[PDB]
Amino acid sequence: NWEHLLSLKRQGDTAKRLRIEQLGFEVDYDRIIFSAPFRSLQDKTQVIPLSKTDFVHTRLTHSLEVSVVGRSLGRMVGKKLLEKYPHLEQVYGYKFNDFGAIVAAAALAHDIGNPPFGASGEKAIGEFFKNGYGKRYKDSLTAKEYQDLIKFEGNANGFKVLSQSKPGAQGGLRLSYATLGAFMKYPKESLPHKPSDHIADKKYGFFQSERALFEDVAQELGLLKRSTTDDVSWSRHPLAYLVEAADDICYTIIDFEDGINLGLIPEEYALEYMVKLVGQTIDRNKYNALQETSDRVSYLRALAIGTLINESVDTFMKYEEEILAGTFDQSLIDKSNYQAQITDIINLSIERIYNSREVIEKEIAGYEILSTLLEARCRALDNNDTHYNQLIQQLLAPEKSLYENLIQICAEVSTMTDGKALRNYKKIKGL
Amino acid sequence: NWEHLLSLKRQGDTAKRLRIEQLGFEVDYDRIIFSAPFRSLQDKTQVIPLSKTDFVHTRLTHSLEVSVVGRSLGRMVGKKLLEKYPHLEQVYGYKFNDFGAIVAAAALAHDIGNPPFGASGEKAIGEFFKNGYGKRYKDSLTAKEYQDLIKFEGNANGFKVLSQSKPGAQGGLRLSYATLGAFMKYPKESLPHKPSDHIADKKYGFFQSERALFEDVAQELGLLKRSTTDDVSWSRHPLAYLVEAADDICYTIIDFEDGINLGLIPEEYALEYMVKLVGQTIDRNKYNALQETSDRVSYLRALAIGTLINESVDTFMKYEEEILAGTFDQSLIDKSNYQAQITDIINLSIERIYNSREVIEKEIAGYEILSTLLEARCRALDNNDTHYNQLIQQLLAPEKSLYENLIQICAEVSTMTDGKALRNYKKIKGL
Ligand SMILES: Nc1nc2c(ncn2[C@H]2C[C@H](O)[C@@H](COP(=O)(O)OP(=O)(O)OP(=O)(O)O)O2)c(=O)[nH]1
Ligand SMILES: Nc1nc2c(ncn2[C@H]2C[C@H](O)[C@@H](COP(=O)(O)OP(=O)(O)OP(=O)(O)O)O2)c(=O)[nH]1
Ligand SMILES: [Mg+2]
Ligand SMILES: [Mg+2]
Ligand SMILES: [Mg+2]
Ligand SMILES: [Mg+2]
Ligand SMILES: [Mg+2]
Ligand SMILES: [Mg+2]
Repeated sequence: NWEHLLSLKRQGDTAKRLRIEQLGFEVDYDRIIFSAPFRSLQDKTQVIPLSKTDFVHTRLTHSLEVSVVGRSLGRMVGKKLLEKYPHLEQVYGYKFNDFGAIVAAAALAHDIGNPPFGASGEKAIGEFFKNGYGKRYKDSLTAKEYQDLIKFEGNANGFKVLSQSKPGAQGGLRLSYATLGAFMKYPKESLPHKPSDHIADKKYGFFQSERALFEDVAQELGLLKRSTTDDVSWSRHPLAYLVEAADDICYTIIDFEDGINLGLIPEEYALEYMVKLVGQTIDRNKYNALQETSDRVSYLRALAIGTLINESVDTFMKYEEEILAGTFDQSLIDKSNYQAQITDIINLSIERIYNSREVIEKEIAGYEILSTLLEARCRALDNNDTHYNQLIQQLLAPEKSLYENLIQICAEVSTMTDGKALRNYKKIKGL
Repeated sequence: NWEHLLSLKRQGDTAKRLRIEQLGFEVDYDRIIFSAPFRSLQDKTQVIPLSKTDFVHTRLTHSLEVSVVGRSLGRMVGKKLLEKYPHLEQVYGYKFNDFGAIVAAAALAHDIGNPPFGASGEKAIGEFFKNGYGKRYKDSLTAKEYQDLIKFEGNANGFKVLSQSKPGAQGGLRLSYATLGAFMKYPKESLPHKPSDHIADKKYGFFQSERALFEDVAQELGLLKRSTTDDVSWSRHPLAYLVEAADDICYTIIDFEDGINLGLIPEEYALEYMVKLVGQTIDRNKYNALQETSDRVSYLRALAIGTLINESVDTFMKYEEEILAGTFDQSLIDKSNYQAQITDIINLSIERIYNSREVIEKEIAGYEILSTLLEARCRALDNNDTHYNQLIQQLLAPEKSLYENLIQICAEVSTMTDGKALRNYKKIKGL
């Protein structure tokens, strides 16, 4: 039921907010814009670590583009939905801008829990507990708590950052429940690991300490259970599909364009792989009148994004009933007519950009930096009577369980930028 | 007349676009988001040069906050305007979201022409032509062209960046005429210098090479002339007042908060100067329950921004007829009840932040960097037969008049970030 999916509740509320008596979905955008975690995204790795103030993307600019594309997708889907179910507007009072606001707010914050150095950073944080110092804690934690530690993802960290309670400020940013539902793409815990081939089962979305919180949200939105066991799991919110589609479109096209502009990909491929996407709307005279690679690739990027957005809207509207029922098992991008072109673009990006020498060098350095910082924090946690551990506490982190302390350490390491992490690493070693 | 101020025309159009047959004001936001000049704002100075990846603001985050505040102001003012003039909605078909879109798009791009190192950078570029090498060109240029060169501001550079014609792409970003009108705050040329004490006469808004372009815009929007001479000048677009109010509110409050968080201002002042702004809505229990300086200053900042936004809307609605007629001479912030508090905050910021030792060091370095780069470009321009000048052209800038070439050099220097400028300066000197 769509009347329960578009909820306006906030954490710690007793009177039900109504749409007629209102806007809730724009304050979420404003609150995310003005927060420190969002501001820390300006110097976090998207693909190339330590961007050197070049023209390449960071996490912040990527999130902004995903937000624009998500607003467009949400507006179109909301128009079609309001056409399909008239009573959503004539009784409850929902307009087609609310869907755009929800998807834009969710897409702006979709990537906020990521640590420095990107995917390699998450792998390093996991390997620290798996085959490093943190291994010593394995006997002192529940299997669900250990699987949280050794398979750390930014998806759970983002939910925690968004919904963190502190003395005097309950609920953290206190976003609406619809935004939280559209933000979550893996509504399950860390065990069991990969129970099936469903798209919503690749990873997990919340930690144990936050688990209870999500239950509340999942009760309010009327999500559909899938547990059939002692481990909880729910079905996806329908707008989470749109969030994922926007994320995928943006990074797939922009990575290719950035690689072309950097000199790692020849310009010819730009027309070898993209023409079928842009052939139906390209103006040949305008394309031929341009005189630099940047203009041509920008033109192609704009046309491709438009085409993919339209196709995604059509695909979503086709399989709406299955998504509402919970039986859909793929993403909207896998039901597309240009899957071969996307696959070729991704494979070329993997061969040329992800495995380039400079990228590998930066990832190797990031492994060492993260391991050193985590080991210092953990050793200061174990013994708190020495002078050195007091100094470490004063520099890095100015009544809890062991699991809560370890989660706090992981969270505090992941709020740093690449530059701050490198500077702290050099300071620890006195260089 | 408001029907002519909200124009949807784009550069190179022959058929008049109508509001009923439509959205135009959102494509402007999307186009600015995806452009390279907007992306270069992530590493440009707001107050503290070479931010060192800290929590302090850059140009990009400042522009985002100004955009949010501008959207709020525009929505409120548009609601009241549509209440005052019913025919704006029942015949033409304008909704209260269009004003918000126009003000948000104008506020997002309000600061895009700024050079590296902020105000000191503009002063250095001017001093280069005034008392440096570029002085040699004084005899070869018209007085209006020389006053453009020696009083370079980012306001004219931003208009040029927004409306730059290139082979195969006429009109640059091709934004709507309403957005261009709301973006311009000084609709006049560089001579005469400060003819009066009007707020719209402190600086100039367009260069000579772009002058003709603005005339077209000023013809379409029905702006009111003020020349009475051979030098053209027009009255302000009414929404430019809202853009300026949002810019002022944001930087005035956030500079204070950032100085407090950095350790340059004691926390006590935070309540000595802000209470009258926040005393009517502050919750004392919530304020006392917080346990860190960051939370308290963030709470105070939010409350102050809300109060100032409401007061600005009231002030604008009071003096609407004078603004439409063109007789208003001050900003909306000078007709406020909290002018003494704002003045005290600004004076404290000047004493403590602008004149701190680190800031002065960075500005002094930026002077040398900009002078070196400009001199190299100009010398390569003068003689183009030497091997060294060919190398300089190949490194820095891979049929025009002298004035056009000098303007192009100034523009190409101002597109660089602080890091890129420093790296190029070191490369020129071989360090
Ligand atoms: N350097 C590097 N970048 C990678 C690698 N794998 C992926 N990336 C980049 C490509 C994209 O810019 C970005 C994708 O991350 P996102 O968090 O946006 O989504 P992703 O689909 O990877 O995962 P998620 O939805 O979070 O489970 O990461 C890799 O092995 N190395
Ligand atoms: N470091 C430093 N920063 C300054 C100085 N004067 C102003 N600022 C900073 C304070 C604000 O963050 C920012 C204001 O620049 P904006 O371009 O936003 O507007 P402003 O009113 O200065 O001028 P405009 O409207 O462009 O004529 O510049 C100065 O002397 N030194
Ligand atoms: Mg992600
Ligand atoms: Mg993904
Ligand atoms: Mg992403
Ligand atoms: Mg400015
Ligand atoms: Mg100003
Ligand atoms: Mg500004």
